[PDB]
Amino acid sequence: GAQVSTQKTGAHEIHYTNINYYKDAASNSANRQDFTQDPSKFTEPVKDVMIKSLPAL
Amino acid sequence: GAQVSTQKTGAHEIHYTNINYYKDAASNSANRQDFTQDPSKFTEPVKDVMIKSLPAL
Amino acid sequence: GDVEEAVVHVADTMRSGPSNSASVPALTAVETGHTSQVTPSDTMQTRHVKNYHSRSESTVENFLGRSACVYMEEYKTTDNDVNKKFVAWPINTKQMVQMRRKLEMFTYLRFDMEVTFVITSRQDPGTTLAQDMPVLTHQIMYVPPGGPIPAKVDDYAWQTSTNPSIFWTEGNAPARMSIPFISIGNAYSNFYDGWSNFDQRGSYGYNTLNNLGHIYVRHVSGSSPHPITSTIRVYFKPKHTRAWVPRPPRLCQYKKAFSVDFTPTPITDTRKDINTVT
Amino acid sequence: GDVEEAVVHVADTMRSGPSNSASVPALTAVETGHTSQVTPSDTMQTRHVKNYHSRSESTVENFLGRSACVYMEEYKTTDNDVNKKFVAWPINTKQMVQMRRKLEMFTYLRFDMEVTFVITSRQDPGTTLAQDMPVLTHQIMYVPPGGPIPAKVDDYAWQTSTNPSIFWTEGNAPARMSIPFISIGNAYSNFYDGWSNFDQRGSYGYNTLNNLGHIYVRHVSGSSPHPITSTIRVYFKPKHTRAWVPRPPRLCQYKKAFSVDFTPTPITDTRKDINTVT
Amino acid sequence: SDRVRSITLGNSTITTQECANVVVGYGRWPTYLRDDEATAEDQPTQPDVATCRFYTLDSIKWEKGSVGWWWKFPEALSDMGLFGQNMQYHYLGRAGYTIHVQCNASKFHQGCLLVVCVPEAEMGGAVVGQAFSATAMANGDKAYEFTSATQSDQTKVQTAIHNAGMGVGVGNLTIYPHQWINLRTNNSATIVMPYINSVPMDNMFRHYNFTLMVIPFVKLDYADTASTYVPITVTVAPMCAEYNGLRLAQ
Amino acid sequence: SDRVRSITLGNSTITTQECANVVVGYGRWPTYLRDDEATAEDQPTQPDVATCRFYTLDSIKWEKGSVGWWWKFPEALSDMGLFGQNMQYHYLGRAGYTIHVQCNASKFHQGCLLVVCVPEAEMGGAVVGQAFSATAMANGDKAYEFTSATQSDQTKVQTAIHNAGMGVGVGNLTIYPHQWINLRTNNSATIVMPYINSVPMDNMFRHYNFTLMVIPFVKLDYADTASTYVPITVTVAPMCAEYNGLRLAQ
Amino acid sequence: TTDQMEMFRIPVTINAPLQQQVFGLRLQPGLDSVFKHTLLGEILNYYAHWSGSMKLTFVFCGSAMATGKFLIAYSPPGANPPKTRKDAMLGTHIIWDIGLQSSCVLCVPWISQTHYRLVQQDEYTSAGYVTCWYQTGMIVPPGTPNSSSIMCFASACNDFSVRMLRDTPFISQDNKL
Ligand SMILES: CN1CCN(Cc2ccc(NCc3ccccc3F)cc2)CC1
Ligand SMILES: CN1CCN(Cc2ccc(NCc3ccccc3F)cc2)CC1
Repeated sequence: GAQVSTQKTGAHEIHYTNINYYKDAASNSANRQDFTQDPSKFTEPVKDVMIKSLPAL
Repeated sequence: GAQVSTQKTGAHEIHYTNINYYKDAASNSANRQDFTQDPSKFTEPVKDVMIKSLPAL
Repeated sequence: GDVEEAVVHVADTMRSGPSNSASVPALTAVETGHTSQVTPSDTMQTRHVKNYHSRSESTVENFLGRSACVYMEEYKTTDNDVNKKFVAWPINTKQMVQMRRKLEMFTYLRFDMEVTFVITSRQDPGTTLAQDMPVLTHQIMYVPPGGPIPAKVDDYAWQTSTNPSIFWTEGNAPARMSIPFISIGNAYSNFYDGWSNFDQRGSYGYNTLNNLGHIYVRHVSGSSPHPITSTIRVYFKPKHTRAWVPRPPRLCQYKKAFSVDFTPTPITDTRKDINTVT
Repeated sequence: GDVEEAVVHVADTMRSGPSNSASVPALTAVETGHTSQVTPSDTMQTRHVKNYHSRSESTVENFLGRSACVYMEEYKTTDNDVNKKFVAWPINTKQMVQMRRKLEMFTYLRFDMEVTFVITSRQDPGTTLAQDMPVLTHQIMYVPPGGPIPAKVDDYAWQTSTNPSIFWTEGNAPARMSIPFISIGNAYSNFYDGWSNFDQRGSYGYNTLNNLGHIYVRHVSGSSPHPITSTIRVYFKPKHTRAWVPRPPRLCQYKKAFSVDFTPTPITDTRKDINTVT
Repeated sequence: SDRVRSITLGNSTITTQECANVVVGYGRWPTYLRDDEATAEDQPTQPDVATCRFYTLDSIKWEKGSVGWWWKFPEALSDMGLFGQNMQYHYLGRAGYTIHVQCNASKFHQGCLLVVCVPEAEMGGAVVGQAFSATAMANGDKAYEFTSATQSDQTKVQTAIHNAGMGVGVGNLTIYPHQWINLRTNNSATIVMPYINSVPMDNMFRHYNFTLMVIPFVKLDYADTASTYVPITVTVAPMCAEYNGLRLAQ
Repeated sequence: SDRVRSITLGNSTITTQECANVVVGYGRWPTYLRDDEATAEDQPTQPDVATCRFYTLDSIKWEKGSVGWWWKFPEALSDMGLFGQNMQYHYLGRAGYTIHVQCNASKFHQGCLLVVCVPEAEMGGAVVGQAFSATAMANGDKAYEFTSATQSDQTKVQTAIHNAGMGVGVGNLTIYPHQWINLRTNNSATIVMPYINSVPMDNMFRHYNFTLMVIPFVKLDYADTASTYVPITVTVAPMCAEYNGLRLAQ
Repeated sequence: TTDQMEMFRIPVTINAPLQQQVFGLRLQPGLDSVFKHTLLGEILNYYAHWSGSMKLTFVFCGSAMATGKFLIAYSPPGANPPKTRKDAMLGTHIIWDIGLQSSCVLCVPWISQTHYRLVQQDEYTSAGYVTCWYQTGMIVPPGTPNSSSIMCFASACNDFSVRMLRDTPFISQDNKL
């Protein structure tokens, strides 16, 4: 029951193993490998979609 | 001889490995993952089954 | 072969609408000794609700699966009184109130045990304290019933050949061990309504079935120029627990370590009147 | 079975040439509350550039994933005042300014916690310091709300049977533990614009929702001939974090541990004039 | 044209011939509580139409010396139609809101207003270490005035405009859902605020879900005209409102 | 047993262990207004649960000399919970009702009561050619007393019990939906009254849809007991209620 | 209460004011003196959080010839507890008729803003009140006692739960036994 995943490196120029020892999910290590994001929530809160090229109004 | 089982988490939003090192079962860790229960023993100790909808007597 | 692999939420509410019929779930009869199984859906209109709550933390395994102190005692490395340089405790779970009450909610128990020992030392006050002493070492010995009992710190009995023992040095982690189910019967009994002699005489109560043995502790060979006092605390942690025949929790304060004696106590506190709600 | 296997760079610039058309990306209207999405490619000729920069270090998980001190206190092994030989701290994250400001950038939080304890000791100054004392031991006890509270160092409450506790000996690594999400609500709330009583009276602010309990610490049995002072530092490290509803960072200095009270502050610093650039 | 908007709730309608786009909270539209997220067991009550309608919350006067105003909800609608009655008779409540602010002036007037909804707008007292009653921050639909100078009276909130009474920079309030009323090209701002709280439902008499704030960032100015002030009106319409736990009236 | 009945409306429940069958109006169960029969155009409001629940309308005392009582609806519930508020704020209303009357006594008491709902129960003044106000016939939930002798006061209705204040024989009231409470074998009477009127909806403050009447046909009697009177309680629950035409509160 | 056993009996009388309150209490199963030492309160005191509905069962222990009706109502949290029957009847309630079936069950629904409540309840996490009132009054024939008693039973429904184990405050000691 071992997980193998890639580690942070560089663009031009790499595996580590992890095993859980405790029965409580709160004991796991931080899951700091997620990088998903979406700023449209705060930057485009309007109802009607506005095209950048077209005039605002 | 490794056991893999799920760990406690949450409803909407997870494996750990265990191995025994000693020859005596008393040395194992607590088996606190069982959640079976039946209260009818203490709440319905009557001989004749009573339907909740029907009158008691 | 290299690996072999191996949750029950509370009941959900269900939509209930207006009703008008001869069925009367609300009415029952407690004389039968039967607790009604009605639910809020049976007396009022309710919406559909999904419950993800679980009763995991209420299991007996988890309820009793916490280490608790059961005995503490002090012994000195050097002193005039021989009896004051070592400890001799008959094993019993009735010494400390909290765990006693926790255990006394069930009539019969069957569990494995995990024992942990915490030892600390301190220099006794005096007119002259300047001294240098290496680290101390302690010995814990378990004597099943009927075995030889040491009478002094340097007795021959301390050379255990069959009696299990632990040697521990200060500064390291607390000592620990496991103990299986060691009762002659099929389960431990917290209560025993009976006598010792067949003629209904002699000892009465749970004192009759307590034959678990003794525990002894001493400083291995430390003997300082000045007195040093040490204290040991014993912690019990049931494992793999099973229980039978629940009992009502105790209401009156404990007064004896080997008896149920008590003093009458009021049922509960009082208020101004039956209507006061503030 | 024996093994089961389980990155988003910033947007790249794109070649842009001369343009002459009716489209006007530069012109917009901020009245809509919409932030313009223009890029340098839309106002000037640009070359093709591949960006390998990543925003990994700006994630909330990493931003809050650093242990920070939240409380420090001192207690003595021996003294005349009983209250001065142990600590009793109501848990709250508003005591230290830096982590308080870090947390206060979000309205609601939901995370697991990792707690680490750092303990150090020192001998108090005096006219006579010559003494020999073995290593000390410390006990940390956590009391959920409503539980019994010890009133002295040697109180009966220190025999925890259900309250979790840690025993630690000096010279070893700092103690550590994990704590799950233990809020009655669906998420922690840094702010609460409301009252306690339904008549809009009583306590006001985030003080109303602080019911996390207490923490107690003491020397297990150490009692030196001369006073010894110890200090404990508590560090919190959120894990598995989620946040909602960002807020503007605080501008004014903090003044109360359980209130938002402040003093008016200038928006920013000043300069000679609107044209000064040196 | 995109400068014409019409909104119809219940038996009331709002028409604007000069407006910008409509801002929708955090991109989330108001909606009813789902079955798998609720906690109360009894059936809720959804008095749609009776409660989901526009309610003009009084009107203020914009002078050359105005500094700003704020209102707190849902307390502002505590005594407005059947909404107030249902609020009084029920233990729990839950509803989104649609806020429309009107402010019109000629093409010779100049000024800019910031309209923003601040959720969990906790405020500090004028004197540090001194409590205030629930009358210096909310007394029904009446608007409260911000102050240019530092507040001195210990019985009211710190009204220093530059700190927004929350000890933060006034210029950073843009983070919250907001819109600007620029007299050059706008006469109204519309914001659709969904229900935001750490619990599925909450008592609506004990907790202020959010605070509305209108701050003139460019002071009003005009010359040689008979119009001495520009009235400003606010209108609010609860949406997808549902109550729970009926009891005696507060 | 058929002598046990249970009724559940909203968040209230009624249980009777000693009762007769349930009478359903004219065989018609209450229901909502259909699309092809309505006349108003705007959307109605159906505050189900909030308004569809039992409401104990006070309690009277049955003596050896009692003659009878009457209540008028929906005026009797004019100030009872959210029902009263919604009645006040809406122009039109429409709802059926479930009436439950409770009266219990030992197996040594004797007496008989007639419970009847009289639709369009128009009443004549005590003095022919003399008007009365709307206070001698309805003043909220309070019960009005019938009189054995002929009424003489010109300011109130003719209370002659034998004529039922409608100039008709009291014994012929059986025609209307009704039930009997005989202390020998009954303790409660239940009547489900549907909405009966010449129009789909009507103002509920101007028109008395129907009148409830409780008349002792066999006077109460007992001997050698410490119980001096038999209290009588009435409980009413609107059903399938829907309002229309919201306006300022009356 | 000079007699401790008297605490378990709720008095009732034949001739009572038309409307009269029988009893009233706060719904704090783990803190109120009424529920503190019951079989349910004792379990709760070992925990910090609780949730779910509750059952209150009432049994009439009068004569066989006696009869009456009672109104039992549960009022969710509010600024003021009910003072009269008209106030009480607005909340959740059940009309109880005394007959061959001697027991009636009032199911207290779980109405709360939070998934859980504190055992050491405060103003923030109040739970409401429970009260009982005369519906019709108690009537008795000749040759019977003029007074009666009622008893109440408390228990948890099938959706009840507890969490965060803690040490109970009811038991304490000063010296080793
Ligand atoms: C009255 N209760 C009955 C149950 N009994 C459980 C029990 C059984 C054995 C032990 N052994 C502790 C021990 C460990 C290591 C060396 C010597 C020892 F005695 C503890 C508890 C407790 C008493
Ligand atoms: C105001 N903030 C809200 C969030 N809360 C997070 C939190 C929750 C629990 C703990 N527990 C610390 C702990 C560990 C071990 C024993 C006892 C304890 F209290 C810490 C932080 C912080 C406050």
